[PDB]
Amino acid sequence: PSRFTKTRKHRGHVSAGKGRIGKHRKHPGGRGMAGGQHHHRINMDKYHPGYFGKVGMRYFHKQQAHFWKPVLNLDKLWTLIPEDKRDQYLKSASKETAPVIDTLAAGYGKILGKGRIPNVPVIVKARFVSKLAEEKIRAAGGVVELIA
Amino acid sequence: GIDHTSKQHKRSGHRTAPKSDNVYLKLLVKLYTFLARRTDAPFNKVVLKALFLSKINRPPVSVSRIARALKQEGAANKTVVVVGTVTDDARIFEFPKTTVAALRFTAGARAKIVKAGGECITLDQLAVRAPKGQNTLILRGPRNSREAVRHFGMGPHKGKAPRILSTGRKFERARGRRRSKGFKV
Amino acid sequence: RVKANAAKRAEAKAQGVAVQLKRQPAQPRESRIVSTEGNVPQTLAPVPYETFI
Amino acid sequence: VLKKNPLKNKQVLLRLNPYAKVFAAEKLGSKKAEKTGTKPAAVFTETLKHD
Amino acid sequence: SAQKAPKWYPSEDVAALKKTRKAARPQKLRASLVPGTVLILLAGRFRGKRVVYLKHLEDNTLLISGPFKVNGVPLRRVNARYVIATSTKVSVEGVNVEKFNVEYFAKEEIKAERVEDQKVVDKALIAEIKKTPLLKQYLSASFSLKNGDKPHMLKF
Amino acid sequence: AEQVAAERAARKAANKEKRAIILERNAAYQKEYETAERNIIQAKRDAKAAGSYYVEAQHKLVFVVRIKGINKIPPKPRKVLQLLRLTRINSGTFVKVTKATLELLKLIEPYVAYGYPSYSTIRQLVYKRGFGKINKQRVPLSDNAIIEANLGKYGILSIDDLIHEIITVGPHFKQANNFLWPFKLSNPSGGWGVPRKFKHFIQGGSFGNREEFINKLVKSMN
RNA sequence: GCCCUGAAAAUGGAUGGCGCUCAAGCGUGUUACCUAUACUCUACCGUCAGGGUUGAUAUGAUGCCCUGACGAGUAGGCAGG
RNA sequence: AAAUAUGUAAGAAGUCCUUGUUACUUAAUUGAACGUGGACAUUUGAAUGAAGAGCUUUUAGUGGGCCAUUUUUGGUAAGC
RNA sequence: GGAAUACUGCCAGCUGGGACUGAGGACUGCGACGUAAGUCAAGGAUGCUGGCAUAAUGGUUAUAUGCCGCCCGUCUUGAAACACGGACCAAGGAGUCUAACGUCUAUGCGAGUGUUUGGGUGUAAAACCCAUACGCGUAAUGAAAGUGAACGUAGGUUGGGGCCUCGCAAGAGGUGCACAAUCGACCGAUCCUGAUGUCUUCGGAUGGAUUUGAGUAAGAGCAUAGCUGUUGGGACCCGAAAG
RNA sequence: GAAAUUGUUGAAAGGGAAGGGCAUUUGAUCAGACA
Ligand SMILES: [Mg+2]
Ligand SMILES: [Mg+2]
Ligand SMILES: [Mg+2]
Ligand SMILES: [Mg+2]
Ligand SMILES: [Mg+2]
Ligand SMILES: [Mg+2]
Ligand SMILES: [Mg+2]
Ligand SMILES: [Mg+2]
Ligand SMILES: [Mg+2]
Ligand SMILES: [Mg+2]
Ligand SMILES: [Mg+2]
Ligand SMILES: [Mg+2]
Ligand SMILES: [Mg+2]
Ligand SMILES: [Mg+2]
Ligand SMILES: [Mg+2]
Ligand SMILES: [Mg+2]
Ligand SMILES: [Mg+2]
Ligand SMILES: [Mg+2]
Ligand SMILES: [Mg+2]
Ligand SMILES: [Mg+2]
Ligand SMILES: [Mg+2]
Ligand SMILES: [Mg+2]
Ligand SMILES: [Mg+2]
Ligand SMILES: [Mg+2]
Ligand SMILES: [Mg+2]
Ligand SMILES: [Mg+2]
Ligand SMILES: [Mg+2]
Ligand SMILES: [Mg+2]
Ligand SMILES: [Mg+2]
Ligand SMILES: [Mg+2]
Ligand SMILES: [Mg+2]
Ligand SMILES: [Mg+2]
Ligand SMILES: [Mg+2]
Ligand SMILES: [Mg+2]
Ligand SMILES: [Mg+2]
Ligand SMILES: [Mg+2]
Ligand SMILES: [Mg+2]
Ligand SMILES: [Mg+2]
Ligand SMILES: [Mg+2]
Ligand SMILES: [Mg+2]
Ligand SMILES: [Mg+2]
Ligand SMILES: [Mg+2]
Ligand SMILES: [Mg+2]
Ligand SMILES: [Mg+2]
Ligand SMILES: [Mg+2]
Ligand SMILES: [Mg+2]
Ligand SMILES: [Mg+2]
Ligand SMILES: [Mg+2]
Ligand SMILES: [Mg+2]
Ligand SMILES: [Mg+2]
Ligand SMILES: [Mg+2]
Ligand SMILES: [Mg+2]
Ligand SMILES: [Mg+2]
Ligand SMILES: [Mg+2]
Ligand SMILES: [Mg+2]
Ligand SMILES: [Mg+2]
Ligand SMILES: [Mg+2]
Ligand SMILES: [Mg+2]
Ligand SMILES: [Mg+2]
Ligand SMILES: [Mg+2]
Ligand SMILES: [Mg+2]
Ligand SMILES: [Mg+2]
Ligand SMILES: [Mg+2]
Ligand SMILES: [Mg+2]
Ligand SMILES: [Mg+2]
Ligand SMILES: [Mg+2]
Ligand SMILES: [Mg+2]
Ligand SMILES: [Mg+2]
Ligand SMILES: [Mg+2]
Ligand SMILES: [Mg+2]
Ligand SMILES: [Mg+2]
Repeated sequence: PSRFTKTRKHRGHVSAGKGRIGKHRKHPGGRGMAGGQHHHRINMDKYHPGYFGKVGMRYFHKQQAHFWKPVLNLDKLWTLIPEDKRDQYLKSASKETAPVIDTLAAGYGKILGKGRIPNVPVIVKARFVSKLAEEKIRAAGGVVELIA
Repeated sequence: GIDHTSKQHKRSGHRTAPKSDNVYLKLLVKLYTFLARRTDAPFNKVVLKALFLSKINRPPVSVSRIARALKQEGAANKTVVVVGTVTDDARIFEFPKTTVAALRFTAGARAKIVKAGGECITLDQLAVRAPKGQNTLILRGPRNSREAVRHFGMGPHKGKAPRILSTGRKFERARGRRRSKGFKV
Repeated sequence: RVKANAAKRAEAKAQGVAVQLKRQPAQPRESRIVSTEGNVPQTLAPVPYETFI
Repeated sequence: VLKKNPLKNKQVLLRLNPYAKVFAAEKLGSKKAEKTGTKPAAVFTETLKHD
Repeated sequence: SAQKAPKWYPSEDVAALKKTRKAARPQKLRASLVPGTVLILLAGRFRGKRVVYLKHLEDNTLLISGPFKVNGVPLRRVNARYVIATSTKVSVEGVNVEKFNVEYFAKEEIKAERVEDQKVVDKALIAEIKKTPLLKQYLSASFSLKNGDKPHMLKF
Repeated sequence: AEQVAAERAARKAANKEKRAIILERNAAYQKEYETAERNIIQAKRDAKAAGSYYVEAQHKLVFVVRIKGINKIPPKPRKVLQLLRLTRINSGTFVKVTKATLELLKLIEPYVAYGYPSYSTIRQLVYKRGFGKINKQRVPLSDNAIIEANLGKYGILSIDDLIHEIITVGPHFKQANNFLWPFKLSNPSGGWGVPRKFKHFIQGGSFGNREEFINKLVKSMN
C-alpha cells in the first residue's frame, strides 16, 4: 500500500533518492533491449550467453502433443496403486495373480528407471520403456506389456 | 575522537525472534528461551535459534531422509527432532518405528510415521519428554536445493543456468554457448 | 628448526622436563662492567672547517 | 557505581593492599639507607676532570 | 474515551531511602578563635561591631557580647564564618558563660532573665577590659575599611 | 538451611586467608624492589671504585602516550598506533621492549611520547586509572577479587601482584599487560613545557623517547 | 649580521587596525598566563553489545533489571515515528 | 649498486616409523601419487593486536573531481 | 678534613584555602577501627539554621547590552556571489496504476499445488460449495532421429553443530544432518570400442576417453500477500526545432 | 470569513537596511507549588 512505500519517505528531499548529479531522466540506455550488441553487450555475454544468432533446425507447424509422453520412473510406479489396495499386493508377491498397472491410464508415456522397486512381481502396461526400466521390472519377475 | 578500528553500532545480524507473528510459534519460543537460559544444554540453544529461522532456512526434512538417519550406526532409538515441517516420501517402502518431533507433519508424513507404530510430537511435548534434549537427533533440510540458488553465481565459465523464462533451443543457446557461434561461455 | 626442535624436545624430555623452544625477538642487553685497565677514555672534540681541493 | 581513588581515601587503600598499614607504620617510605664510604679510583676522577 | 489509557502504571508505593553513611562529626574551630578574643562582625545586624568572643555553642555558633553597655550589642549568637578573628584578647577566665546553651536562644519585650544574665557577664568583662587602656573605646568604635586598606595584607 | 552466618563464616574466615597471602606477598615485593634498587646503587659505586664503568642493562619496559590527534595520519603508523592500542589522544599503554616492538615504536615516534616508568608512576597509574578488560566492558579494578577472577590463572591475585608483573616484565606480561584497558590520561597540568609539541624531545618538542622524563609527564597527566 | 642603495603605475589604504624605536622591531633563551565541538571526571539522551529474570496470589515478555563501549555527514540505503 | 617499496615461510592440512594400491613409471616391489597401522600436545614452535571469524543474496548512488607535502612529464612560465 | 646547600627524585608524611558535582534509594559487597559492645570517611549527602510563601524562584515576551551571525533553492572542483528561479499571500501542484518478472519475507498445503473459465448456491457483484481439465512442479539431454539417472549401507576422504559412551573434572572415543573441499559412480551429447546375432547390413551388447550438458546420487514445489528492484506503457512532473 | 495587504487605537525600538544565535538587566505577562 501507498503508505508503506518509500516515496512517502522521500517526501521533503528534493531529488527523490535519484541523485542530484545523474538525475532520473527518460531513457538513457535507450528503450528496451537496445544496444544488445553494443553498449549493453557486457551484460549480455554472462547473464545471457547464447542470446544472439541461431542454432538447430526450424520446424514448421510443430504441434506439441505430437510429442506427448510424460515419464514415470520406477522410483514411484507403485504410487499408481491406491494405498489400501497397495499393501495387499506387496505382501503376497507372486505370479498367477500380480497387479496390472495401465501407466497410460495414469497418464504417463514412458517408463524410465530411476531405481529400486521391491521384489514384488507386477504386470506393467506402457507405450514406452527404458532398457533398464524393463530389466528392473523383470528382476522382480514382473513383465512389461506394450500397449497404445 | 577515536581511530575507529571497526564499524560503529553494528547489529549482530542474527535473528532474535522469529520474524513470524504466530502466537503458537511465539509460545514455543517462550519455552525454549527459558529452557536455554536455565539448562546449560547445547541442544536447547540450537533449537531456539532454529525457531527464529525463516522458511528458506527451514527446508523440509522428508520421512525418507529421516529413516536414513536412523540407519545411522547406533542411532536407531534416538528421537528425530526437526525444527521445520516433515514431508512424506513415497519412495521408501519399509519406514521404521521411532519418534519424530517437529513443527509440522504433512498428512502423508504423519500417516507413514504412525502407520509403522511411530509417534508424532510437538516440540513442547519433546521438551517435557527430554529437557536436556537427551537422546535427540536433530535433522536439517537441504538448504541449497531451492531452485533459486541455481541462478546464484551466474557468470562466464561458472556453469550456472540463466535466469530465463520460455526455454528450449532458440533460447540463449547460440553465440556464446558454442565454439561454432562466436565462442563458448 | 623443527628437527632441531624435535631433538632438544626429546633430549630434555628424557632428561628432566624444562624445554622452552619458541624463538624470541632480540632482547635488550644486560648490565655489564667495563674495565679501564689498558683502556682509559680518549677524549675527542669536533674539528674546525677546512677545504683541501 | 562510583570509583573511589585509593591514593586518597585510606579506606579503599586498605581494601586493596593490606600492606599499606605496615608500610606506613614503619615509616617505610623514608628508609634511611645504610652508609658506606667507598671512594672512586683516581682514573675515574682524572678522566672526569680531563679536557 | 478521548485518550486510550496505559497498559501499565507506576506503583505509587514509595521507596525508602538507602541507609546513608554520613556521621555528623564535631566542628573543630580555626585557631584564631579562642574565648576572650575580640571578633569583628563582618555582617548582619551588628555589622562592623567590635565584639568579645565567649563560648562555642553546640550548634557551631559563637557566643559573643559587646559588652552591651559599651557598644550596644547583647549576649548573642553569631556565625564563625562571618567574623574576623583579631589578635587582641581579654581574659574570660572570670566569666561564667556555662549557663548559655542553644535552647537558651529558642524563639518560642525582653525576658528580664536575659537582662540580668547580660549585666552579670558584662560586669565581669568590663573589669577585664578596664585593664588595657583604650580597649573600651576600641570596642565602642565600629570597624570600617578606609581608602587604602587591603585586607589581604592587613593584620588584625 | 543455615548459611545465615554459617557459610557466611566459611567465606569471611577464608576471605581473611586471602588477604594474608597478599600481605606476605606485597611485603616481599618491597624487599625485592628496594634491595635491587640498592643493589645497582652499590654496583655503580663498586665499579667506580675499580676505575671501571658500570653500565646498567637496557630498559625492558616502556610506557607510551598517543600525543597526536586522530586525523591526517599516514597508514603504516596509523596501524601501529592501533596494534599498540593508542587509538585516541592522551591514552597510554605499556610496551615490553624487544627489537620486534622497538621497530614499532620507531615507526610511531612523531605521534607519541614515551619513556621509562618508575614503580611510583606504574603504581599510581594502576591505582587511579587501572581498569580490566572483562568481556570487553572495561571494569575498574578497586577490589582485588576482580583481578584474581581473571588474572589469577597466572598467579596474580592483587592489584600489587598486577603491578609487580608489569614493572618486572614478568613471564606472564602479555596476559598481564593486555588485561589493562589502555589508560586514559588528561592533558598535562603544567603544560608540555615546550612551545611546540610536534618536534622530537631532543629538539625541544614532545615526541619520541624521553627516557626517565616520561615519569614527570605521565604524572602531570594522571 | 641588521641597516641603507639598487627599488617605476594608475580611486585613498593598509604589519588586520591603532600605534610601537634599551620596541609593541630582528635573533635567541627562561618562566608564567589566556582558550577548541579535543582530553580527563560526572550527569542526561540515544545507538550497538554482553549478562540476569515467566514463580504465582496486580498493572507493559515487543517487557523488567545490571553492566560496557560508542555518537561528524552530501548522494544514497534502511529503520522507527 | 642502495633507502623506500615487494614474493614466500614461521607446524596437527606438522614431523618421523612400519608397508598396501595402480593400467603411470623403473633394469628392479624401482619410484610417483593415495592410503592402512604406530611415535610425540600446546614454549605446538616469533611479536603486537582482535567489540570475533567465515559465507551468501539482492539493490542505491557514483562513473565532470579538485587541493597539499614528496616523486615527476611537457612548457620561459602560469591560480597552466 | 668534616659539614651544609642546590639540583633531580621518593613517601601507602602531615596539613590550609577555593571551585563544580551529590547519580543511587530497604538489606546484601570489600574492608577499616575497636579487648570488647560497638563504630565508621568502607557497593553515589546528610545534619543543623534561616528567608519567602510570593511573581520570591521559574517560564514566555518585548527591548537594551557583550560577543557572534552574508540568501535560500540549484548545477558545480568551487556560490554571499558581478551564476539561474524567487515582489507578496492563499488554493492547487510531481515515482502512479497495470502486464510479466529477480531477490527477500510472511502464510496455506506439500510431491504436489492453484475453489472464483465455468457450475452449484445465496440474506445476491459478497459469503458458502464443487466436476472435468489446465498451468507450474515432479527429468534430463542433443540441431535432430532419439536415448534417459544406485558397483557400493545412494560411495571414499577432510572439516563439521548436535547427540551417544567413558571420565568427578580435564579430556578421549562413537556417530555425524546442513554446509564447504576433494576423489569417484550414474543419465544424455561427443569420440572410441564393436561380443552374441542377422532378411549381408541390420543390430549396438560390453568396456573406455586432457571432451561436453541450465543433469542423477531418499524430491521442494505451488499459490496468495508485501518492501525493494526489472521491462513495456503518457510511466515522477512541466519542455523542442519538426513529422 | 484565514492569509497577503490596509485604517484606527495601544505599547515599543530606531546615528547608512531589517531579521538571527548564546546570555542576562529591565518591563509586561503566566504557570506550578505551598499548605
Ligand atoms: Mg495505502
Ligand atoms: Mg507497488
Ligand atoms: Mg508512513
Ligand atoms: Mg529514506
Ligand atoms: Mg521525510
Ligand atoms: Mg539525503
Ligand atoms: Mg525544496
Ligand atoms: Mg534510489
Ligand atoms: Mg535535481
Ligand atoms: Mg555526469
Ligand atoms: Mg534473438
Ligand atoms: Mg525431447
Ligand atoms: Mg522422480
Ligand atoms: Mg526445472
Ligand atoms: Mg530439481
Ligand atoms: Mg554509619
Ligand atoms: Mg573540623
Ligand atoms: Mg556607643
Ligand atoms: Mg600493548
Ligand atoms: Mg601541579
Ligand atoms: Mg594552570
Ligand atoms: Mg603553579
Ligand atoms: Mg607559538
Ligand atoms: Mg590530573
Ligand atoms: Mg612593509
Ligand atoms: Mg601586535
Ligand atoms: Mg624577542
Ligand atoms: Mg609572571
Ligand atoms: Mg561538549
Ligand atoms: Mg549521525
Ligand atoms: Mg559515521
Ligand atoms: Mg613485507
Ligand atoms: Mg605484506
Ligand atoms: Mg603469532
Ligand atoms: Mg591480545
Ligand atoms: Mg570478541
Ligand atoms: Mg552495488
Ligand atoms: Mg551499479
Ligand atoms: Mg553503473
Ligand atoms: Mg595535508
Ligand atoms: Mg541523593
Ligand atoms: Mg539520589
Ligand atoms: Mg503565582
Ligand atoms: Mg517577596
Ligand atoms: Mg511591546
Ligand atoms: Mg527580541
Ligand atoms: Mg560579524
Ligand atoms: Mg541551477
Ligand atoms: Mg563553472
Ligand atoms: Mg548558494
Ligand atoms: Mg563576483
Ligand atoms: Mg541556467
Ligand atoms: Mg528574477
Ligand atoms: Mg497546499
Ligand atoms: Mg447481482
Ligand atoms: Mg453449500
Ligand atoms: Mg463435468
Ligand atoms: Mg510441465
Ligand atoms: Mg538410433
Ligand atoms: Mg579417497
Ligand atoms: Mg569426534
Ligand atoms: Mg569416523
Ligand atoms: Mg557420462
Ligand atoms: Mg557436445
Ligand atoms: Mg532446465
Ligand atoms: Mg521504466
Ligand atoms: Mg509536449
Ligand atoms: Mg507541430
Ligand atoms: Mg521524418
Ligand atoms: Mg459574511
Ligand atoms: Mg532571550
